[PDB]
Amino acid sequence: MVLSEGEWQLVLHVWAKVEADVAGHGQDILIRLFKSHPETLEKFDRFKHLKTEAEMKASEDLKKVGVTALTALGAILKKKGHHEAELKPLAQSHATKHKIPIKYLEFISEAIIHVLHSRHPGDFGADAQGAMNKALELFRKDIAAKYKELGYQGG
Ligand code: HEM
Repeated sequence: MVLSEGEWQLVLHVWAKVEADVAGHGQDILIRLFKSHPETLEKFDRFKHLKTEAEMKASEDLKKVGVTALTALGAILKKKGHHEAELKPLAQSHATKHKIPIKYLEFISEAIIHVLHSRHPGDFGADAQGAMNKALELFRKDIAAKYKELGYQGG
């Protein structure tokens, strides 16, 4: 839904590339996020002592956190927009417990795009980038509506 079937096929095609190495993609996405938008690191109490990129890559804790996030995102993307049941628990924890503004979901979306183009340019051209941008936009729009439903504007 929302996206065309062709757009969803592009999203799931590049996501299959991510699934060949979820841990490595998650590490690189979090490292890119923290370098581009350093304020986001303040949400991760157990990563504050990780001062260098090599320390971040060596942290099993960071790797596990990245796999958990990418696993949840992949499950959502595979619903092709039919993801209300998957977004409700994610909104609850990120609005009320971790306190993640929607802007930080934009920041991580940028990092996802960057890493996927860096690793898979032959499978992530302009049409695929646009499709993934629309899929992440839909995810962010719908989770922002769930934030509000819970009483959080997410600004
Ligand atoms: C694609 C976007 C994201 C997805 C799919 C995602 C998914 C998840 C999942 C599944 C968990 C574990 C269960 C839970 O607590 O809900 C989690 C935990 C967490 N998330 Fe996210 N997340 C995303 C973005 C972010 C961003 C951008 C931040 C902060 C800048 C963030 C901060 C956290 C924190 C601090 C935890 C707890 C980590 C721990 O101590 O184990 N998340 N996330």
